[PDB]
Amino acid sequence: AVPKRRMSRANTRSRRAQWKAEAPGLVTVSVAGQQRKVPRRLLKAARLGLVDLD
Amino acid sequence: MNTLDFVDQASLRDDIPTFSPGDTVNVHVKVIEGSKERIQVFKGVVIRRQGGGISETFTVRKESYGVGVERTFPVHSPNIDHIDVLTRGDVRRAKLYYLRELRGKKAKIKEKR
Amino acid sequence: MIQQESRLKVADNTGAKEILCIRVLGGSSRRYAGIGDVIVATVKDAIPGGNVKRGDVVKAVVVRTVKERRRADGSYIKFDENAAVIIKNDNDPRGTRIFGPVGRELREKKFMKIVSLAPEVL
Amino acid sequence: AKRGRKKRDRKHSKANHGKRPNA
Amino acid sequence: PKPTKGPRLGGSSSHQSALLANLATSLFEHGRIKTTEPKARALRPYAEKLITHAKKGALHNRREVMKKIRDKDVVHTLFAEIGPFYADRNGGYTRIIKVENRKGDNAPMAVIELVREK
Amino acid sequence: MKVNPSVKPICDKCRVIRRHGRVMVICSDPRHKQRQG
Amino acid sequence: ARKGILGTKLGMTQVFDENNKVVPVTVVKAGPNVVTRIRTTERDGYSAVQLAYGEISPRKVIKPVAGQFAAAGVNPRRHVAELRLDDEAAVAEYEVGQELTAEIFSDGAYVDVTGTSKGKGFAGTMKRHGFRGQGAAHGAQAVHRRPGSIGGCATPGRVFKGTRMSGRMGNDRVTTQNLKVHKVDAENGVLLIKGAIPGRNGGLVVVRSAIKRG
RNA sequence: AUGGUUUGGCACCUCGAUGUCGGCUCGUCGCAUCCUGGGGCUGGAGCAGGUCCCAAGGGUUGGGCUGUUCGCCCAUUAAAGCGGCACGCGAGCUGGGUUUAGAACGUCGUGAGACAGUUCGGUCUCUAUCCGCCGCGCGCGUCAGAAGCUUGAGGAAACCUGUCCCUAGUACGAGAGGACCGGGACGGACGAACCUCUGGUAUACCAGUUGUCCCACCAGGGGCACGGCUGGAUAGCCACGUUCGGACAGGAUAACCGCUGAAAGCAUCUAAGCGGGAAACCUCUUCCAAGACCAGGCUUCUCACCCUCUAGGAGGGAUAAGGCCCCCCGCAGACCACGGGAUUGAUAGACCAGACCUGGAAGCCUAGUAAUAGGUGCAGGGAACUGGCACUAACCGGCCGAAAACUUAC
RNA sequence: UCAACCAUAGACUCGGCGAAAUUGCACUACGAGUAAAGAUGCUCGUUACGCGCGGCAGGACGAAAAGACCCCGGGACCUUCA
Repeated sequence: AVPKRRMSRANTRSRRAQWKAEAPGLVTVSVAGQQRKVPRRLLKAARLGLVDLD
Repeated sequence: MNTLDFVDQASLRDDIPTFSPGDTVNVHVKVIEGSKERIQVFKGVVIRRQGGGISETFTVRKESYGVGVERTFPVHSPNIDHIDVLTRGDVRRAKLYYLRELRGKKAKIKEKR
Repeated sequence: MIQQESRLKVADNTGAKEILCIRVLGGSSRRYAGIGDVIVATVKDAIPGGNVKRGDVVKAVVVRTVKERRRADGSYIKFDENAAVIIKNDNDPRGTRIFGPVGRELREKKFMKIVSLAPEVL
Repeated sequence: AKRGRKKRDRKHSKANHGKRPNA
Repeated sequence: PKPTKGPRLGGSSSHQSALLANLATSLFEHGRIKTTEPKARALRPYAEKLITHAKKGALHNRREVMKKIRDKDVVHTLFAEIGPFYADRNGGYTRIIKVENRKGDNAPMAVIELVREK
Repeated sequence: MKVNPSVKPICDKCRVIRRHGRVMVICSDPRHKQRQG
Repeated sequence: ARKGILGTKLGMTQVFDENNKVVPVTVVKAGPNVVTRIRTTERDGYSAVQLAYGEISPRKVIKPVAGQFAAAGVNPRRHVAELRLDDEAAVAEYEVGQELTAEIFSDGAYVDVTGTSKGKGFAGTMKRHGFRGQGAAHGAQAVHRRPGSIGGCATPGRVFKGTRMSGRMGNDRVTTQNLKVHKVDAENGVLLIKGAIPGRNGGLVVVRSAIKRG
């Protein structure tokens, strides 16, 4: 099917706001002395050295 | 092990002889016909011994007056007076459903010697 | 488990060899006829010289089912053919002999004449 | 029918004075 | 093992079996491998059971392994210097380590490795 | 009972009444019983 | 009265009665329940008994719940639930700290078991509402399980509320009524209840006396 | 006179498109009730009816013919209701018919061609924006933040029924025949839950096996051929299966039966009053439910700090109780949510044992020319079920998250 | 009858690229009405916290194609003792 009418700006934006991104929660890690921020998911691998910290 | 074994062990019947599919048996089943308890002998080939514990069923087959018959009893049923094994069978399967399509000498289980 | 257009063998000597169910009696929109269940059928095949002829509408009682039927004792009973006996309105057979075994459920459904005539009642 | 009946009897009002469009 | 509940890894049960075989081969060959998180999660029981066969060192177990592995060098490695290494270990031969996701598909990635702590 | 808009006496014993907003006709002869409806 | 108890479903099995007739039962771990609060009309507006069931570590308890169980005067449990009663004469039997077991019931009693049905997920109208689907042949273009029509036409112009559509089935409170307890087993602390019980194994249930059949 | 379902009349919206009959699916409504229920009259003895009234709670079969609706028929049934909703429903399906192009018969027509005549054949498009509906979340609110248990306004669901027996071959009736009321059992259909049984399924289970290729070869195995095919198959899902349900009871009532009783010296079910009375209604049963804006109730927990504006009303930060995310998971699940667990741990996996499934591994030995068979050996293999075991992974952690007072009474 | 289960491709979720027909508007409810005689938009009421996700397709007389049927007007082609 097709849209009968042009959706108003209000409604369009009302749901377009829901298309967002949940930012990842970070935690501190002390690899190579420096305190970097990584995800808790990657904490272990960062302690090991399997996380490219650019 | 199971989680209801403590419930089932009560109703678990001893005196169940060790038998297996292919083994020919006589099941002495209690039969009630109007306030009259008697015993009928279902003589037949075990084709199946499904299940475990109290829930264990065995299926016995015979050919009565030109018609295949199968009775699926519970192993520990108290409607069974006892089970008299007669012959053990040499079978390469656990479930002899192929006997359902075999009448006669074709449906003759190899005795165990 | 017998329903409309299910063909059954005849376990009696009326002259019918096989019948075809029409109705399972017992209520409205009854589907399945087990053992002891009465049906209305028609004779599709019959022996040459017989009392009931091809195309005769009859009542019948089902005495063997392939589909295993439970029993109160937890046991089951399963045959290798679906077969029935032709009866009158008195639940007595129109024939005088019964071929092959029958289920014990007939005894409770009050087909005692068939139970007596049958060689083995299981 | 009910619809036409009601719409016609609407004219029997103090305002319409026994006349209405399409009665 | 506990089979894949959902759709299989490679769009087919066959390609799943092949994936698990090749990945176990690689894992025993190299010690650790980086793949997707689900492939590692599925491989871990597979590989641990092959290692169990390797600990139970006998011809039957070797053949029950070779019906999955097909790399004879890896089979020998399993039965020479992995199984014995884990004889003292009652399971837990592998660990999965979640790592950074890919770029082209944002696929979650994990390094599945053999433990070497004893 | 008869239920009709025209209820009326049928004999000299049939008496007419208004019971519960309904015109009833009563009699010894219950055949002559009627109600407006 | 309507005496009741909380328990856990363990699974189904068989037993055999005195007549050698088979009974499919469900084993319910009707366990040590403990009374934690009395609901009264002078306090709460209704008569009921709050029961608690399920061993739990005292560290996995939320501290409000700990305080509730403490002011009651018992140690915490996992699941808590109320049994509505009919009158203060019925609630006067339950004291706080009182312990309920399977022995409150008796063999041959009729019960109602309240549980939480198994989840069937987002279900179609066939599985959920017993809709006949449509044909699998004879021309059917991609409607083999689809509900078909959904309302009338312009005259309604809408879909009536309460129409039977696809969606989540299960995980709903289900009371199965008039189940005959085949047996009590106080040694194990369980009830053998003739027949099906709502929910998975390990699921919490409430076995109450049948509100119809005593 | 009703109704507006039939054939019609009008030609008022729609011809810059309102898709047509019938069926399928899904229903929903009315009652002018087919059954079930209640009742009055009867030329109602009884069984069974006829007619009328009340009653729409539920139920209202499957087939043959036909495109068919309708109808006839077959068997049944308690009954096989009548109608509306664009003759309900084609962005839900069909497309047999009607109603394109082909062709043919008959008839008409000089003919091209035509026929509410027949016949065979003949593209059913669309990613759902809005409302609506089914389900699920996010946010905020419910005057602090949180948590547990809840009330139930208000809604949803369900509501069917037969056969047999006793009452009693009694009442009734010349007999034939044959009860009401009231008890008991067994059932059909429908629905829910469940999976112990039975039965189906089983794409990482077991075995056998064909062809072919490979692992050097034998052996043993593997890849591919619909999981190659077969035979079986635990869990889970499920029905053909199991169990359960519809109630009992009360209130108020319809038709109706009445009591006491006038007006109207009588009579009158009514005008004051009082009762009885149905599957309808309200209660009862099950379920949802305080976004029930009167935003509820019973409890329990935290119930405590700083900073800046010029300290007015706020703003920012850090916190508690607690919760979220990440993590291990689930018979919970589209995502999310829910539930569980998270080293003070058995949540998952592995491992160990068991159960269960398969059904007797490999290797070796023995017999046999061999095919193969036997022993070792309920073997071996193995998933879901159970139990034990921290071996692995649940992390050295991050984000949210708590009080203007005032008035009056006591 | 009478449907159940398995896999796969989609659908669903995450990442990346990224259209479409359509579109007078818009913080687009329901009933009974009224009305160009079938109403989200009017009246009287009833109901409804705001925003999304997956789904269904009853309506928006939904989209598409200036209805092919009918008629009017005009063409074209065909027929014939016009």
